[PDB]
Amino acid sequence: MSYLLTSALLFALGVYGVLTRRTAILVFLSIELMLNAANLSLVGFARAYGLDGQVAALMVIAVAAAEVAVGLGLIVAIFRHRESTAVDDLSELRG
Amino acid sequence: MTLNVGPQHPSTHGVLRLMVTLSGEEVLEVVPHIGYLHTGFEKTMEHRTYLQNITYTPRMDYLHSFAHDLAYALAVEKLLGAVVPPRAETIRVILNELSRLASHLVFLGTGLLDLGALTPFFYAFRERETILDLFEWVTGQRFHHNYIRIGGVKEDLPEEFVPELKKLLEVLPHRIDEYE
Amino acid sequence: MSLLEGLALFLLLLSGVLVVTLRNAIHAALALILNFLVLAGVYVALDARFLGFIQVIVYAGAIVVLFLFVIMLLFAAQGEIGFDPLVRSRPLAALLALGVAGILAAGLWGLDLAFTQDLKGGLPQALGPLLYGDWLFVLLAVGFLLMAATVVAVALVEPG
Amino acid sequence: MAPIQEYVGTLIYVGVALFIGVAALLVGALLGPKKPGRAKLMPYESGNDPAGEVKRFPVHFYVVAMLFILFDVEVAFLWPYAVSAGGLGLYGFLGVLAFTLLLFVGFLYEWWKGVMR
Amino acid sequence: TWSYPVDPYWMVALKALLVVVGLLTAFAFMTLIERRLLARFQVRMGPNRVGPFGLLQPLADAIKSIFKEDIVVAQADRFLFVLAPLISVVFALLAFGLIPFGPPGSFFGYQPWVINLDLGILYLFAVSELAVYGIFLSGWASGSKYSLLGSLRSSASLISYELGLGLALLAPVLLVGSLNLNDIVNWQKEHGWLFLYAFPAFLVYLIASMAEAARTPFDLPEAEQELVGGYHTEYSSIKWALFQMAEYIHFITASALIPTLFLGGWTMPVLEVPYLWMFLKIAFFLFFFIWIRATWFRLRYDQLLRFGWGFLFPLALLWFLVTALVVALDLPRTYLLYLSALSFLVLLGAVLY
Amino acid sequence: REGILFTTLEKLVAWGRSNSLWPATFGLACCAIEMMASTDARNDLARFGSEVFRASPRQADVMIVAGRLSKKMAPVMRRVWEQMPDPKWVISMGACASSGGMFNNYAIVQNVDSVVPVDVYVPGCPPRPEALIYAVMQLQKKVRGQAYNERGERLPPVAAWKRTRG
Amino acid sequence: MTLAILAVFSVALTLLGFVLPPQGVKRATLLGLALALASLLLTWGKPFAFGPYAVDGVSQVFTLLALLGALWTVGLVRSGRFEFYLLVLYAALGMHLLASTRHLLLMLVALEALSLPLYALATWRRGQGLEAALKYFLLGALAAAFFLYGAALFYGATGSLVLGAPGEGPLYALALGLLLVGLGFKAALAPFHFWTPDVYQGSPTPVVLFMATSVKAAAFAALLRVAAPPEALALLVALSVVVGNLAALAQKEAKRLLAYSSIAHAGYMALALYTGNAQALGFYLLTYVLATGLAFAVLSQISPDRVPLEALRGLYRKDPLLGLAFLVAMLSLLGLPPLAGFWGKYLAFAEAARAGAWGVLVLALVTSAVSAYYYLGLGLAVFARPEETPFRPGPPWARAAVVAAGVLLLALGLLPGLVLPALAAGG
Ligand code: SF4
Repeated sequence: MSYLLTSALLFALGVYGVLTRRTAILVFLSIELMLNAANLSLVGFARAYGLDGQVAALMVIAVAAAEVAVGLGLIVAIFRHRESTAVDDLSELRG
Repeated sequence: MTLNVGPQHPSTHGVLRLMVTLSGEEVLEVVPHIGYLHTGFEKTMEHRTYLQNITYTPRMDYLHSFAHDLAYALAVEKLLGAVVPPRAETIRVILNELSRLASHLVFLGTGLLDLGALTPFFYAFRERETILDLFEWVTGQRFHHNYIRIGGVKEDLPEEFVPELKKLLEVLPHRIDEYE
Repeated sequence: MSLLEGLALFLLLLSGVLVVTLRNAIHAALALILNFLVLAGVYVALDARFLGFIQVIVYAGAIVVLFLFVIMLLFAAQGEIGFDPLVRSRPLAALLALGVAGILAAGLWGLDLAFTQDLKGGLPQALGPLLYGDWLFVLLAVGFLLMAATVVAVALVEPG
Repeated sequence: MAPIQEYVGTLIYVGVALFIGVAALLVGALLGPKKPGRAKLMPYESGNDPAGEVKRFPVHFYVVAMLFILFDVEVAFLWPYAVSAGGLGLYGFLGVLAFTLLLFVGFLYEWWKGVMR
Repeated sequence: TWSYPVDPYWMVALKALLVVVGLLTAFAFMTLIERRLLARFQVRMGPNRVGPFGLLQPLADAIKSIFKEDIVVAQADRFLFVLAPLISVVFALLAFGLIPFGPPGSFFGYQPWVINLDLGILYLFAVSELAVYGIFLSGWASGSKYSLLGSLRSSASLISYELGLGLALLAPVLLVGSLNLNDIVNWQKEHGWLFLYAFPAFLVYLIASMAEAARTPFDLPEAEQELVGGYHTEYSSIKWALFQMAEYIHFITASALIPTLFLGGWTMPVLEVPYLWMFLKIAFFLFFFIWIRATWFRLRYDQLLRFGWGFLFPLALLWFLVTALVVALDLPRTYLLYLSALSFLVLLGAVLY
Repeated sequence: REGILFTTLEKLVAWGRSNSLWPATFGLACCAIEMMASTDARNDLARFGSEVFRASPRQADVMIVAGRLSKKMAPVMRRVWEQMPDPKWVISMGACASSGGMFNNYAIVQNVDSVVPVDVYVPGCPPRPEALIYAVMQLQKKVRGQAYNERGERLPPVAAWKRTRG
Repeated sequence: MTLAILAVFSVALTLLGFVLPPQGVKRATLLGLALALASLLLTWGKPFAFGPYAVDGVSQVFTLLALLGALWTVGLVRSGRFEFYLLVLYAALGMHLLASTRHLLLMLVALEALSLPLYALATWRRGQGLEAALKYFLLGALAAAFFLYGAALFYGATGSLVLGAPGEGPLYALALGLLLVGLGFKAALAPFHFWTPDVYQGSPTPVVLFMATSVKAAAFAALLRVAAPPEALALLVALSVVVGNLAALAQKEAKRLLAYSSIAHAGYMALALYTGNAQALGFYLLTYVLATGLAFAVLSQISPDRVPLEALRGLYRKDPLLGLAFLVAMLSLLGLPPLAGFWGKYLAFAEAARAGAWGVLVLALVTSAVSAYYYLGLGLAVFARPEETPFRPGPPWARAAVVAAGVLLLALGLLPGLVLPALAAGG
């Protein structure tokens, strides 16, 4: 029960992350902490309703990992040529 | 990435410096820069007599010391136009080729170690010690031996240098083969 | 419980604060490794052992290396590069963070139920029959995702 | 379940190891005189750095890493089958093979295209 | 352990402490012996003075190593510089206490393991990934970009082989049906030493635990004679000893796992007696690697990459499918014997003519 | 803490260091090739911890300056010395290094003592391998504190506080 | 199966693509989709499970659409790597899968399967198109965390991980709210809309086609299985329909204008969700897909890059048929009767009024009159003085498509009672 509250806190923290950072890769890093917040929650309930929440969690891991790989990959290919990773120095598309 | 493969280190050879123009995976250029042992023979020898010069010729190369000595000797002998008795030229080829073997042995010894792993060094060296010991007998010393004195060598071959030479001539064929 | 419990959850949260506050990518990422250990421990404690070990192996052993390689690859000496009109927005950001916990907190005092089932310790024996049982479809979905990821990833990076 | 007895015990092992580690490091750290220099301080031989602080490195390292993550997820899943494998029958084997061929298809693509750039 | 005894926590600590200091002193006198067994191979005598037979030469070495100036260079990450050796040694140390050496009830009222889990192999696998943390951090830590580039070379390589280890342990795991070291040992007692039913898994494992810094990659690198190996090269006093150390404790750990898994723990059809037969199996593989170490060259990191990544893993999963099929249709174990026997024959005629 | 105190302890530490001397070679010319000789095979050397092939200054500590040493090379060698941890000794092998040998010129740097303090000299061009063994025995017994010379004076074991590094 | 064709072709083609020339892979992939389409028609109305995969009334209709969009976009582009088809293929599968499930984990896995290749497809390496890509990925990845967090609290409130099981007090209320967020973002219901203006501008035109048809279809498909609270819906719609239509007046770059439009249409469609329907959205999206598909084909025929508003003008001179097509399209999205766009609106509105939510429905309608500013802003601009700008006319290939779409469009305008009968929700 403690754990399920804790999970929401780690989610909250990640959000504070996602909004503050000025380096793009660390944004993405923050996202990962939120994702593990999720898996904790899911797992906590897995103790309540017995054993499917495990298999659930594993599937989440794989998806998360997939989105890491592609995402950092993208970050790499965009800013290998750019010499600063400043996120708010990308601004021409705007209303 | 122009990389500075520095004086000797960290690839532990000579004292050459090489500026490696590198893309990252693809070697593009090496700019070699030399000048780390310019101790000027070309100058120094202008201030020492001809007998003395025979002692500055094996101090340049050293893996093959005697070849400089031999090369220099000839150049003078030729110049003032006086023969070399026949036995002299015989001794001189026996030593010259003996020093050549000495050089190749050190070359293959270092190379193999250089990239590659440890062992083949020691065998290539082992044989090299024997050659140096043979040399030791006849000229009184190891590499950097001075034995030419214009017109021939400066002492006879000792009694003992021929027996010991025979020993080493038996072994070498089998021995070379193990490097192959 | 709450003697030991406190320790683990304090550590976890504290570590959490660090990874979103600190300066410099390496110290940051590294904190997240301490995080995933704690979390792994907490898994083990909650009768999910298998999942625990996978937490270490994948998420903390595979993933973060990839992170580290990116932040080494392209350097990162500031977690706060440039200065730009975003400065006041630090307090509204910190506000909203509280909010998103607040509403979720509210919800969780809204269904409170028993924690009381068995799980077999979560050992991969007892997960097996389910996984390739009726979850076999979900699995093959996973498998497709990975393949797509590889191919996508290549197409972004190498020209080709 | 499985006994908790040894997991606590694991932590014990770690606690021992870390202690002996750190102890050694403090022994090492305190003894041996001090005297800074002008080129001990400024890094290695030829240039400021002996890579002279070049910018950016091949994407190779990214590729190798990326490969490793996805495929480590592969390994993760094949363990549940690996332990209890006789329980699942022929239908089991067909499932596993199916999954594997998908990830191997990945493999052959990124292989023919290049681990090298 | 659902059927085996457990230890008293104080006694865990004692056995643990013993296994640490045991592995230090182990490493010490082994290094001396490694020098010397090389020496003889390269027609020489190693340490021979520092009497009574060399036996104090390691003492001298250790004492030398400390009492030297440790200095952190300008341009280095303060925190990491200190941490980085610790990390590398911790993750080497762990998982020697996992593997049993004797049978139960024979450590004088106690058990011959530190832990024994209920998920053995995963823990093992896990520690092998975490050493590589130590490595690349050191790279950055040193703050010379030369070291960094080296350390990435290293890490990249290590991690490539890391994947093969996963598929390597699957072959005996099927057969034993549990994944705890003890069960693997007892399994072998009856049915046969596991290198028999899974010759290709012996192979792929052997050379894959080999590939951890242990020469024959070696554009690992070690600094000398190349675009340098990182990590070290900017570390001086105590810290340096630790890296070097770690690499050897790993070496010996690997020399133990290959017996534990594949040729029986201490099971024999000649005599089981607790410690001894294990120490001898260790002894063999230890000695085997040093002969390898001497007599062949080094690989490029190009080649090394082709080899594990491109070659080994297709053999590793290929073997997995075969063995999974065989077990799935629930067939006789004779059918693995024939194939094993055939693979050994394939690889024999191909090398030896 | 700094350094060492107590009669007992120092005698211990002094044995430990002294019998373990670890060479970082600084090959430079013909002198070098004979120094390699001293390792292999028939000749001894591997009996004082020098067996392993060490060749970063960081990982070792007695610098064997073996060969002629050009004007251009002085700052390089200088810097190499500076980058050694604190108890660091220089055997100076060979005449070109020791005094300048037979080269007395604009080019060559005469008497190695310019670029560092020497400790033990071993004369010859080259001195044959066995002489180098003798040199390291000298340096061994020097560091033990039994460093007296004809003038009755002892040299302090480490001389490298004799000169400065900066 | 349908799944069978996609999966098989995709995997096989993966390795295959090395041998074949890039035109040949365009040929291959076209065939593949079309076969997938074939298999769809001939198995219509037989609901078939085989796992969590479950083909039903919803699935059939929306994956018809998803496949449609995918056929078109693959048509137009000439590549330099076989991969810029391969990734699209994948993406189509991902959207197929998204519709044909009801189990939350499949839904997650599907969400990455459809979203991932989209990020990469945002790159023809045009500098804008990297800025675009990034925004989308980070915002997407944020939503990934949200939708995943949503699922985790859902499992808490109910034993099922499938959608369906009673529903509870607060927690169930909570969980359902965070799920609408994820899904919301993919369909661009405000106030998650933020990426839709930048990405539509930044990405290369044919790609944008694909997003503006397929992702909207797919997104709605899965959305429909969510039993969304009537309050949530009301919020979303208001924000979508107001911000969408008003802001769109300010814009003057063609694609970005259409982006804002594509917020508004999502807003109207989300009305249908009240009582839930699959006939209403079936029809609606049919008219929307055709119209946008037509329209963006035309924009491509203008130029590959950012199309200034003026560039449209003179389209009738350049070719008559094509010029008229685009007109019909623009009127259709405004919904001027008797065009099919009107019926699409009407059916959706009818479900709102049954549900009794009055206010929303009024607001929607008022601002739907606003929409006529910019729609005519395009549609009439067509006829004026011809511009001197880049253009090309394309093959008979494209002519047939565009003009097919425009006839097909107004055909359903007069006879909606053809399709509507058999867009059954049960078979
Ligand atoms: S002293 Fe002699 S052996 Fe040495 S570098 Fe000089 S010439 Fe060579």
